[PDB]
Amino acid sequence: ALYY
Amino acid sequence: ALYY
Amino acid sequence: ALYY
Amino acid sequence: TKGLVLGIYSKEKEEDEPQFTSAGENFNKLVSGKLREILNISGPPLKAGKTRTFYGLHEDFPSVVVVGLGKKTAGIDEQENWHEGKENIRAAVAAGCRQIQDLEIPSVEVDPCGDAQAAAEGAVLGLYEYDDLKQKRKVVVSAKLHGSEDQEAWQRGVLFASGQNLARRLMETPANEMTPTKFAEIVEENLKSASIKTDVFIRPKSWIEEQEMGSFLSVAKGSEEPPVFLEIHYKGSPNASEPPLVFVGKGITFDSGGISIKAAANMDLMRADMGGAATICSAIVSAAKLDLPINIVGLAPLCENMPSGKANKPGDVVRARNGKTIQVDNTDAEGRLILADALCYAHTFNPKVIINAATLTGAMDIALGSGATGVFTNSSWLWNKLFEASIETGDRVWRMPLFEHYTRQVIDCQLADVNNIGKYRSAGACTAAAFLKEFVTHPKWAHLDIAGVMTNKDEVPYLRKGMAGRPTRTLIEFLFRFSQE
Amino acid sequence: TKGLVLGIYSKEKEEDEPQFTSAGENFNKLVSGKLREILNISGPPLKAGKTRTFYGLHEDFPSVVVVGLGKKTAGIDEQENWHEGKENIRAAVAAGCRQIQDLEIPSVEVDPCGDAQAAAEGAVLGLYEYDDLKQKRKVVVSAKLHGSEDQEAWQRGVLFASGQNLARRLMETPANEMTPTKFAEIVEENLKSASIKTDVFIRPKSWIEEQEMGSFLSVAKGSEEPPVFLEIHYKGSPNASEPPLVFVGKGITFDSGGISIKAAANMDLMRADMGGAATICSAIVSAAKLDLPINIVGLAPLCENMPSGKANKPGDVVRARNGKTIQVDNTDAEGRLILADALCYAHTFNPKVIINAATLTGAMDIALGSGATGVFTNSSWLWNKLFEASIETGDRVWRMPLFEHYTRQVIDCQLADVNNIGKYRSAGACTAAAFLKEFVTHPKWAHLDIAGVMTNKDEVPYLRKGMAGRPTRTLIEFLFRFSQE
Amino acid sequence: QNLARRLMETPANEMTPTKFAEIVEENLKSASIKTDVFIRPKSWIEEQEMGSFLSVAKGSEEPPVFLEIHYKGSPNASEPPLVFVGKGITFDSGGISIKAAANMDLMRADMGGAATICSAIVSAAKLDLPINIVGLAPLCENMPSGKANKPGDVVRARNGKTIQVDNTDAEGRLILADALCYAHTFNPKVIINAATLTGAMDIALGSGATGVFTNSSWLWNKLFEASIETGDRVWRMPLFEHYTRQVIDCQLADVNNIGKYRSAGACTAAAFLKEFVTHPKWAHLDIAGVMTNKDEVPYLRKGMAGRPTRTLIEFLFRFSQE
Ligand SMILES: *C(=O)[C@@H](O)[C@H](N)CCCCCCC
Ligand SMILES: *C(=O)[C@@H](O)[C@H](N)CCCCCCC
Ligand SMILES: *C(=O)[C@@H](O)[C@H](N)CCCCCCC
Ligand SMILES: [Cl-]
Ligand SMILES: [Cl-]
Ligand SMILES: [Cl-]
Ligand SMILES: [Zn+2]
Ligand SMILES: [Zn+2]
Ligand SMILES: [Zn+2]
Ligand SMILES: [Zn+2]
Ligand SMILES: [Zn+2]
Ligand SMILES: [Zn+2]
Repeated sequence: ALYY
Repeated sequence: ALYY
Repeated sequence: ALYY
Repeated sequence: TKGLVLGIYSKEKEEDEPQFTSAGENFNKLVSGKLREILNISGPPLKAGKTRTFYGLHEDFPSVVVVGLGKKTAGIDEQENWHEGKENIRAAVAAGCRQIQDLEIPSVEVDPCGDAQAAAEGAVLGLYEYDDLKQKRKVVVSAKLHGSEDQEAWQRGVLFASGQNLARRLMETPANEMTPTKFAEIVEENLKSASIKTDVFIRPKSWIEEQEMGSFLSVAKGSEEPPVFLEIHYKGSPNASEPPLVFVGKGITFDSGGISIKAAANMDLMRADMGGAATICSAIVSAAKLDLPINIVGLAPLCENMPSGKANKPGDVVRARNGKTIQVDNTDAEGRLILADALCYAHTFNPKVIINAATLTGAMDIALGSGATGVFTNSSWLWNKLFEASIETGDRVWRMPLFEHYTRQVIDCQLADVNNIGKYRSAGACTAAAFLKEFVTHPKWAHLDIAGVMTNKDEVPYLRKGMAGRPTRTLIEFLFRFSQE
Repeated sequence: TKGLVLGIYSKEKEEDEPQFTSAGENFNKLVSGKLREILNISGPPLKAGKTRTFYGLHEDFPSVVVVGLGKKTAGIDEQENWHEGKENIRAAVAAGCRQIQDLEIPSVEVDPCGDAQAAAEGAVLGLYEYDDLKQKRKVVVSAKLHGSEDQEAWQRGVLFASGQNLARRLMETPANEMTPTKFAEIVEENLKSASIKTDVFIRPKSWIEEQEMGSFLSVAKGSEEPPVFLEIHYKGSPNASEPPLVFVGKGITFDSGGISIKAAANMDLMRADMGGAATICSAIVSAAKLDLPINIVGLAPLCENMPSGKANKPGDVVRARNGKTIQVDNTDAEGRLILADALCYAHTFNPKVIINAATLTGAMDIALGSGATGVFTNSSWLWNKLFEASIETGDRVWRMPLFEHYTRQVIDCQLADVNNIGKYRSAGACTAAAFLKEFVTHPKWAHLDIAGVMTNKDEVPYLRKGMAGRPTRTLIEFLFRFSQE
Repeated sequence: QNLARRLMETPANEMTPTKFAEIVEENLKSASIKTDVFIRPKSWIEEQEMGSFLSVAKGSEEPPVFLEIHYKGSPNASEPPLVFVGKGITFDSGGISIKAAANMDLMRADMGGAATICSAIVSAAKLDLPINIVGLAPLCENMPSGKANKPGDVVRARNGKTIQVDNTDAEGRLILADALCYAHTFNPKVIINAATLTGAMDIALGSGATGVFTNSSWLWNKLFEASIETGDRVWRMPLFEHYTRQVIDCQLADVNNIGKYRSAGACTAAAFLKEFVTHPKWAHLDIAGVMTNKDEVPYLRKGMAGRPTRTLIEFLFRFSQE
């Protein structure tokens, strides 16, 4: 998952 | 459609 | 400080 | 055992105290003045859309929520282009019903507040939530008119709100459930429940190919989900040969952008890229429920827009049903591609009017946000009919320009007759409308870009957060007035 | 004429009905059972943090808000590292007080709910809003203990909450008002009002230069706003020569990033880049208000970080007070520059402990968000004291690592002894902490990166949206326990 | 650890779900005959109603497998096992929520969770540890295509909870939901999962230490003590309802697969996993920050690190002695  |  |  | 929602107006300068509606004053009489007494004790007056809850006033209504209706005589506000009184009622009744629901009360009776249709709209729109997929849900609330005098207007409000809620359901549902096929099946069952004077054709890929809809096919092919072309007929006119009104809706069931792929952020909202199809189909279902004495055809090209090893590639040239070639410079301008073919097909019905709706451009959201649906039309008669309908419903429309200035920026095209994205970033909703106009010869056509009204946060007080199903009620009101003429 | 907030617990399996607090049960007695009767009629039980309002129960309390306190016996929750009962009370009382305020009632009495300090914290934190600059404001609410038995604990809660609200005020105020000079003057007046055993020195640029604070000066110079070095003494020990505890806070009154300029989006929140100074200064004010028998020194370098024709340029090399050279590769890593010089100065006091706080890194917000303040410390004794204090206050802390692994990434430096931004994006809060550690020789030092706890949306139920002033109360509790030992 | 490094470094067109399962199978079987391996196919995954895992795998033409490995080391065959679970995304493109090009090749190591837990079990078998251990690794690719997960889609996990897939690149928590559910069917003594789960973990602690989220301080302390000996450090990160609230706040479904905010990404990812766990001794290890070494660990050359394999082995060894 990336942030964001 | 996006801009742009 | 930012990343990055 | 039930909850009760009652209205109170703001105090006028000449009144000694704020006035209840008829139903509020009668309930106060029934409880020997205890409602007015407790409202007085509770402190400051209730302003428009505000609520206050009183317990134990009557054995049959353990919870009574009084709601502020604002100025009794609020009518058309020329600075807002709507009927303010109706908007006050929808907001206040929605707020009262939410409070009853939070108390876990399954049944509520609602003050007609001098306009039972607006009251019903506030309750039915206000309570709606799409929660089919959640284990934890709010109590299901059954709202009914308080009293037996305003029944037709109350049910008319229920019908209008239910039409919009159908569109909200269709828009909110995740796209892996709401496929082109599923959408078509749900609209079919709703239309058929509404009237037997109805035909529905869920036209498959083979029919789309036979109809030479190359522009629509080029969008659908990237995805493994089968496309359908939904065609719905409502035969309400007493004369079977009376030319129909034709509605067209963009039914992109999920828009990833395709090879011109969208950024990740909030891309989930693109499950509502079939909102054009949802609102026009829902309006037709409601027209059928209303028995309107008019012939109506609904057309909705439905497919996904996905990247893959067979998807539209930037620069590709596709042939629309009318034989015009389109250079697909941006695969995320896919709504105008599918509409080109549906608009062409629309002309084959000899329609009286052609109205299309589409969640078409980000530029429309930048232009007017959720304040109003943008309407591009070659007919000021048609503009004015939609505008007048919108005043009544409160679901506002705002005219946007069809000028050759924008046309010139889409027919300036390296490979083909028209380019599917403008030469410049400016006026994206206007050049999108100009592209559509290249597929229209009809003298009473309106294009509604509803991208800005696709969702609600808190702007419309009587819609909870989520897909908005706007401007379904304005379309219904337009059809109703057209049928009376 | 006043409002009243009363608690009720969740029903235990062996009880026939949910139990009031002592104050709720006594009020119910006073109104001949009408409170229990109306609560029963009103429907479902009140769960933790939920509220319900009853009108006209008693001539002196036209509005009574009952608030759900959760499980009576809720104590330390080992899965949340806090005292759950106290957190339930703060949330419920805040919710009750907000409801009284919405009814425009200027006076409220508050059930101590079996822990008057937590109740006072919920009310005082819960009601706080920074609205000095707005024409339209909520009614000012005066909250007081209901009853006369728990007064010291009630006032202790008021004092703790007021210390945090001071920090919130200092953080929220716009930076064109809250300049280095203004911040220093407001802390001065608050500290002096708290105790006469206090010295305050608002040290000017000339003193900063005399103290060879080249790293701090390099940040301040881009802006035309004069820098100050705030030094505050609270002489609470009975022995004047007892070594002090020293607190240090980053006081960047506005952070634009400087030449390494920040993006526009939400840059206004950088008015709170003096939150480190705000929380440590506020904690010292509260310690003085508490008369704690300890010597404390507070140090806060205050300046703006702005781009201009005299600002820090990437690559510049500056000399810290301790003689170490720093390569300023990123001018938006300015907090560690000003802290280098303040931390050096901190050692001159012969302190028992050195604790610094700073809104230091975006990486800290990515790491733990607003769940807890990140604590980097070379002393597990000191970690455990801060952790234990945090359990009581509910304003949680979470330990983060000081390892030479991160040090190696900041002393790897092309031009100078240490680089002010790491060689890599990874672990930004940890390499920032390692940079600070190069300016510390003391064996009991803790660095608190409070960037993630700078604001509240809704995460802490008893703080309205805005600057949070966290973790002021945990610092106060730490000082209080240290003084008792 | 080198086995895990091999499994992580190998290019994803070679290290497919099937190939990974076959290599772990041969290593485990070489280690001990007291071993069963089931390379469970798509049909079994479907029978097991693992809708969340299936939704990730379907975008790619590469067949998914659910690797289940048993090491029967206890003298009592009925002794409840320790269960390890590893995220086995053999390549993560992000899917429709597609990643940027830069350094995307490192996503061949998005099966590092499966690599480290499987390798630790192989080593436990080589050590003859007198304990029963089960390893579970959902393996698939995450690719964009005309059948991939679409943002907003809602999928049903094995436990019946619905998940709104707002970001298709938060796929590790989707596949772990179903594997964690399955883990409970073994009556385990402990459940430990590992995953290269979030960029936020790398921003939080980098390669200094693996982030450990656990509902058991006993379990934290055992992993921490093991890590002191191995030098392959762990660092505790919080499981608080504060983060849970940000994932169960969900427009369409029971839980949302990405938080409402950017903040604390590793913590909200851990909170999402916790919605699929009822067991009282569970630990989630987010190893995204320790996936690679440049020069930080002096005794690992540049490349995939296979951390924290040795800390897991040391933990199992001490647990077996008690
Ligand atoms: C979320 O995007 C996860 O699915 C990714 N596997 C996280 C990868 C983070 C890598 C950071 C270290 C290079
Ligand atoms: C162009 O990209 C269209 O195909 C999209 N459906 C437009 C979506 C605009 C959404 C704006 C409101 C959130
Ligand atoms: C580095 O840029 C520091 O100088 C900034 N003050 C960090 C601000 C981080 C804010 C994150 C929470 C909104
Ligand atoms: Cl378009
Ligand atoms: Cl910094
Ligand atoms: Cl994830
Ligand atoms: Zn599009
Ligand atoms: Zn679209
Ligand atoms: Zn900065
Ligand atoms: Zn800063
Ligand atoms: Zn991913
Ligand atoms: Zn991944």
